[PDB]
Amino acid sequence: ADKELKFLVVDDFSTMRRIVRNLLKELGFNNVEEAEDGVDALNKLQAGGYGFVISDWNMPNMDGLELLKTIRADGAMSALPVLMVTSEAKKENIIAAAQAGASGYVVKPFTAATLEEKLNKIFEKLGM
Ligand code: BEF
Ligand code: BEF
Ligand SMILES: [Mn+2]
Ligand SMILES: [Mn+2]
Repeated sequence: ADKELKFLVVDDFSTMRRIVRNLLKELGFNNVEEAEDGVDALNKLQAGGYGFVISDWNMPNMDGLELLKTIRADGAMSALPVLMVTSEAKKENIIAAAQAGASGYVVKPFTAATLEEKLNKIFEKLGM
């Protein structure tokens, strides 16, 4: 994928954002911004430029399922890749997110290999 692709990484806790930012760096993506909830995220996204979203689920103000839904229902960003990265591991949660249009779904805790594999699966599916 284009190493200039701009990422938005969303989670209400810094620890996970920091893990993801560093992994993306390892992979060669340095264009990376962070948000703390779904509202914060939409704000940054509306500022334009983003090519990929990685997002947590449980967050105040707007959770990640709502953020995913919002993104997919906006005409300007409806096809934006959205990778869920979350502690929610129940099959019903995965169904809900998949049905809502998730590009992928990774369960915390995750290894560096898992994140890289799931990211690449999305690249390949979208011809990126
Ligand atoms: F807070 Be997340 F859903 F792990
Ligand atoms: F927008 Be969803 F994928 F129906
Ligand atoms: Mn924090
Ligand atoms: Mn959270």
